[PDB]
Amino acid sequence: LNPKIIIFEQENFQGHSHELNGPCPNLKETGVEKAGSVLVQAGPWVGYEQANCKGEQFVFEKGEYPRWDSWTSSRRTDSLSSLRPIKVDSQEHKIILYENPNFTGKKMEIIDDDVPSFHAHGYQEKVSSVRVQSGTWVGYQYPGYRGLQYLLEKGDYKDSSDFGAPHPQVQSVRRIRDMQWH
Amino acid sequence: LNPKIIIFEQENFQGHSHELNGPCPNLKETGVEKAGSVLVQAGPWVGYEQANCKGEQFVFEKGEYPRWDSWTSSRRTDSLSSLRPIKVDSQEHKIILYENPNFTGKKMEIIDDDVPSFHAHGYQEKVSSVRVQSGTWVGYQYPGYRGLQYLLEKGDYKDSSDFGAPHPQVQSVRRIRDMQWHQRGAF
Amino acid sequence: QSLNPKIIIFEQENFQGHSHELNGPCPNLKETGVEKAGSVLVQAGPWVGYEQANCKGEQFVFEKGEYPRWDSWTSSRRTDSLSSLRPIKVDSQEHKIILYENPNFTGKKMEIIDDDVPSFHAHGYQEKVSSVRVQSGTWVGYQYPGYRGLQYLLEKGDYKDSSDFGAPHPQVQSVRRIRDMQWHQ
Amino acid sequence: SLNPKIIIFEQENFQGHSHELNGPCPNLKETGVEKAGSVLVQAGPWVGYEQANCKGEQFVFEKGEYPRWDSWTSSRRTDSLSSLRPIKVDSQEHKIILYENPNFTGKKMEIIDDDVPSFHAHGYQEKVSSVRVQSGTWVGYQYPGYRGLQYLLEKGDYKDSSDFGAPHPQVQSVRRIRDMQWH
Repeated sequence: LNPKIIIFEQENFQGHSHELNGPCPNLKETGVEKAGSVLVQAGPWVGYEQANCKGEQFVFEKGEYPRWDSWTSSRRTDSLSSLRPIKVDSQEHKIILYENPNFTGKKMEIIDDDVPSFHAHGYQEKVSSVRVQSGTWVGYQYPGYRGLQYLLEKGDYKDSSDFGAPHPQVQSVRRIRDMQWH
Repeated sequence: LNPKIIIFEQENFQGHSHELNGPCPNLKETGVEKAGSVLVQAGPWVGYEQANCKGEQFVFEKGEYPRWDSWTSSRRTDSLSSLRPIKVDSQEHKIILYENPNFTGKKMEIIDDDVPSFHAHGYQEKVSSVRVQSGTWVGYQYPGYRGLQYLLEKGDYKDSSDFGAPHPQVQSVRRIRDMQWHQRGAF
Repeated sequence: QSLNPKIIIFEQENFQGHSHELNGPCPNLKETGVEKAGSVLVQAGPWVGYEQANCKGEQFVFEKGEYPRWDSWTSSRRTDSLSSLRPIKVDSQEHKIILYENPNFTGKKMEIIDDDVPSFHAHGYQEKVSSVRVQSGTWVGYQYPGYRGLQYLLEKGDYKDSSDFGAPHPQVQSVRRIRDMQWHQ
Repeated sequence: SLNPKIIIFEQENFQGHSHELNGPCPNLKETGVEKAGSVLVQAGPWVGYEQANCKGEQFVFEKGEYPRWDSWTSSRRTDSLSSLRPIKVDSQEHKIILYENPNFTGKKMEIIDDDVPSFHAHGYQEKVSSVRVQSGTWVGYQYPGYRGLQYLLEKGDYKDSSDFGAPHPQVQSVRRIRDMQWH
């Protein structure tokens, strides 16, 4: 996707408006010097009181900033003069378990957390293929981490046999988050 | 809502079965004296190798246990002789924010976590009424906890003016989790 | 941590001048002797402040820390700045389990809050578990790491010895918390 | 740390001959291990296999005591364990360290993943003159509850308070930016 923010010259998103999809060192060249309202459609962004991204800063998040003092957190902060999108570094651990081989059918997506019961999460189907984007996981045949263990690491598993399962049945999954070396 | 567990005399949910919606001190009456498989539709439950909920214990959660050794890892466990539902103590911090007054219209559900942007959560509407089921929250007019603050505590807020907002607009909420003292007493 | 909240209002900014310690709710700071609210210093909170008396108007949440100026809690430069205060009765529930080395809740001890512990050895606890105290939550203790071995359902109460939670030998190496339930009484 | 550490014994309850392992072992009987009686994990986690060359049933060994074969498998086998290898765990974190004095000196505070609305409640009542961001995207604030001047803290080193935009070396609350709607 593309970062999207729109600054308005007046309050309550009125008057002239300018759309920004990248970094802006000087805002007077957009037709809006003293911004009155800001609509953030895809961010986040960081704004600065001076040109060329200097001075006091303020972070914009997705939402509506209808007033001139909405995004500031200190009264002595001057008007918006420069703005740029933030390249957020946020890592997560994701594993996707599919009902049919070759990553088709119904799927369940797990992010970071352990799932002791697949049935409680609304997934009562089989598990024939697994895609691990990140993290180290262990799958189990039965709820509560019972039954045969399946170490699931970063990679693709086109078939249940590819991660050691005789039949395509997985009902619980936990994540290994600790490591006493390296 | 009642708990639901089904026990079978044979593995893979075959043979005679018995459904339990409450505790059973002796599985001898249910016709399934040595359960071969167990189906947990609503739990969790805890099983016991002896009657009257004694001996080694096994925790059953929602799902399918198709073998008589599936709910345990020890090989010394005896057959299932009694079961009872677990009265789980799991607390969550819940706040509901509605679009129209009197708790109507589009609603947004927040549990435990902070939300710095209502728009990122799929809620781009106004906030005219609030229902706080549990927890201590602070609502804000603008994303990133900016603007006027509104202390949202346990109870109902039928109008925006009831939680201190003449303007029905909330875009970020954080939960107060820490507290450096303990209020003793009763009321 | 104390038995009462604690906040201090200073007449001037940066915690200078006359100070006024508050240990409870105050509906009107002015009539109590506070000439001005120059700065606010929270040592046992949190608190909520209000622009007007009777806890009305704009609200300011004060947490433990330093609020050295008016612009630290409000963007409007009013002469009142802060007219009332009261301690917040926070509703923050946690699930606490404490496992002791010796019976009757003595010896080495390890406390777990909310989260699951798949390995006691990785958490620094390599000793036996003879007594257990469940403050809140529903827990399952296992005798081996990775939630393997004999199971012990640990619920709200006290366990003086291993036999009280059905353990033949005081050995526990992993505990997980039960967080879901599909039936309501 | 540095190297993994598993120790496998011939008899149960960690009795008999002991063969230490600091890496992968395709075949346990060739390293002098007759029978896998008990397993003690001092630095892991490890993954064991019922057959050689890391094939067959899998057993996850975490730090702790595994005194009998019942602890990792329910099927009695003559050879309960044939191969062992350390797991290369993929576990990402977001750490930021804030130091009292410039150039990363004095008292310090580390924050992992979670937001901190009050440094005083966290046990840190000092100034913040230098910041080291090893991972994640953070916004530091002058006052508790994410108030006052904001400072965007990104991956890198800030040796002085002015390096992250603070003419006054004061930080009392930090939150992490977790979401992004582009790229």
